[PDB]
Amino acid sequence: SGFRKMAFPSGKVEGCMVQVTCGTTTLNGLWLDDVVYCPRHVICTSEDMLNPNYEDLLIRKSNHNFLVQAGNVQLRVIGHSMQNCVLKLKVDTANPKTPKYKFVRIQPGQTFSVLACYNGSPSGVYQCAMRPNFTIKGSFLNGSCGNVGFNIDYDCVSFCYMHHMELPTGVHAGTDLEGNFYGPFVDRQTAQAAGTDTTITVNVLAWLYAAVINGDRWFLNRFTTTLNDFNLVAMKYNYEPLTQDHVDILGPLSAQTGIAVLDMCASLKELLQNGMNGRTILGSALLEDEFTPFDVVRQCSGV
Amino acid sequence: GFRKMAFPSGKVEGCMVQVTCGTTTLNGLWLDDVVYCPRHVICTSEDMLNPNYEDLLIRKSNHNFLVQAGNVQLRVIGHSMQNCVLKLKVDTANPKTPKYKFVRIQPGQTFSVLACYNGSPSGVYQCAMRPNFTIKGSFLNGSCGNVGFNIDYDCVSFCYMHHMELPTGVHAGTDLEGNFYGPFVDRQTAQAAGTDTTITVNVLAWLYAAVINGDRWFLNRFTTTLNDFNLVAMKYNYEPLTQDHVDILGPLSAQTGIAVLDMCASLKELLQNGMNGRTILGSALLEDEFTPFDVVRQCSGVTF
Ligand SMILES: *[C@@](O)(CO)[C@H](C[C@@H]1CCNC1=O)NC(=O)[C@H](CC(C)C)NC(=O)c1cc2c(OC)cccc2[nH]1
Ligand SMILES: *[C@@](O)(CO)[C@H](C[C@@H]1CCNC1=O)NC(=O)[C@H](CC(C)C)NC(=O)c1cc2c(OC)cccc2[nH]1
Repeated sequence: SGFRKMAFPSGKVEGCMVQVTCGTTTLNGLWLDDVVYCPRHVICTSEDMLNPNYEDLLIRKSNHNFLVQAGNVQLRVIGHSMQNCVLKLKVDTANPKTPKYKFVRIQPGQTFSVLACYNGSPSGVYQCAMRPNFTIKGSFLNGSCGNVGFNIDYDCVSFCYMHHMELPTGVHAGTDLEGNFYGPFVDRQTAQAAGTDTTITVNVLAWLYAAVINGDRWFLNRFTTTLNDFNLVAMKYNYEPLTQDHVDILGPLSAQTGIAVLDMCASLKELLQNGMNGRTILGSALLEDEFTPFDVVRQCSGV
Repeated sequence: GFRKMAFPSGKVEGCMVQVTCGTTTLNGLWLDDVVYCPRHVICTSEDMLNPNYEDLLIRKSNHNFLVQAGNVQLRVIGHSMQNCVLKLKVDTANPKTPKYKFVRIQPGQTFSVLACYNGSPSGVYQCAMRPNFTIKGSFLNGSCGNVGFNIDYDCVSFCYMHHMELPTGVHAGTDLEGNFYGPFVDRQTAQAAGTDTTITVNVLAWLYAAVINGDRWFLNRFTTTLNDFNLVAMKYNYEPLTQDHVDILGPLSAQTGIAVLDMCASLKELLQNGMNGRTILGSALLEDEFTPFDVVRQCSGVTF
């Protein structure tokens, strides 16, 4: 028993982190087989970054313009291309530690692990969720561009995030490994706002189930609600609507606890309307929405 | 961004193995040519109720122990018991052994746990050792022998190996020399921990982290002595500070220019008067599982 924000083990990704430098600009890259993936703004000077014409800047670069270091070894760049906001550097050497991998595009509300890494050296690992407004609430500092987010299924690493930006509000933005931003953001040195965020309702409900599984029931009540009537109140509070698919994904948690989903929904509605008084749930004073149903089932199955 | 962060787990993943005796299986830690694991692996379920470990071990030979890295067996060639830990000498030195140390941590100290089932790592998360010598972890059946660690430079400091889940759902275990943290024993019995307290040095670290981020409404105009602060803190079920606690706050004190005892006086007012409906770092709750090193780490990007 117990419930904790948990990341996937990071070793398979650690073996792929390298450092990429062009001019006086340095960030992290991801070394898979004989290709190194990194944010394309590594080719910019401070002056270029305000309004970079990336295709124009890239064609003026030569392979020798790129310094790639994998620990204490320099990797020789023998080719370069760019796919949207991701620069791809061909090197003459295959990474022997390349895991089985895929590139995927994650959906809002799904979680992933981030390997924090600076100058190509891994520093920490933590779990994030893709927000409905396509931002991430992460812990990226200077030099964190090129950090990647991932999930691991069996032995396959599914890369879903590359880090590019910190917004003025302190949340973060980035791309998939195809170089497409999540959300309406652009890799230029400007202050950018996100759309209004919303709360990931299916994840709050999963987390309430985890709290019940771990002996926390104070927020339950004897009431039920219809799905529509729940969604009416949820939307009033800037919660995402709960779909029937979401209801279905929560089935196993409902079965384990014997609490119907719409019964939990009635609990959540009362919590939104009354607050938590001074009380906590799983040690939190706020309703947590960055655990998916799968995240909860993985830590609570059997308990 | 300020959030809980585990260390990268790869150096430890390469050291996880499975240890089985009969049908009893758990996890072990493979460093050089020795595997470390909880000694109750030698017990049947019924043996675990009231074990005499010295007697149970005399009956065991090297050939009764199955150690597997993945599906690959590592032949056991020696065995000995050290407190609550079994040490199995194996015929292969782990080529992935990192630079490592065995350390015994203080309450309040944090560490990463590599969750691991059947010798296969499944996740990593950050834990704090509570003042009552429990940890609020996430441990299912088959998690015994999971380890807790910190990584400084390229050296892994192992501090915890998992044994037990208490009735209340918190967790208990040993250091890597087999000595339990707290007054627990490795027997199949319901055991209770002392009443827990709040980790004062970590609350202070978090207040420094708030100040570093420009959130400083709670800075008051008073100071205090260490002794007067400790006596008042205990009335709020906060841990007394030690001299080591004062010392490890030093860098955060210097970074902000706020003397440690002035921060103590500020915390004391927060305890006596509450938050008055205000938050710190976006929380009405005073957080106590970030150490001074965690705050310096996750504000400066220390890598390993
Ligand atoms: C990368 O490490 C740079 O290579 C860096 C990551 C952030 C720095 C601090 N925390 C981070 O997550 N990213 C940037 O510096 C990006 C670079 C762009 C994509 C070329 N820019 C920003 O993060 C950025 C610029 C501005 C800004 O300007 C003007 C105004 C306000 C916010 C802001 N963020
Ligand atoms: C190990 O995996 C066993 O090798 C296991 C880990 C726990 C099971 C579920 N979550 C865990 O953290 N540990 C145990 O089963 C230990 C075995 C001892 C050390 C021999 N025992 C307990 O965790 C334990 C026993 C009892 C108990 O008895 C009766 C009554 C109440 C609680 C309790 N916990």
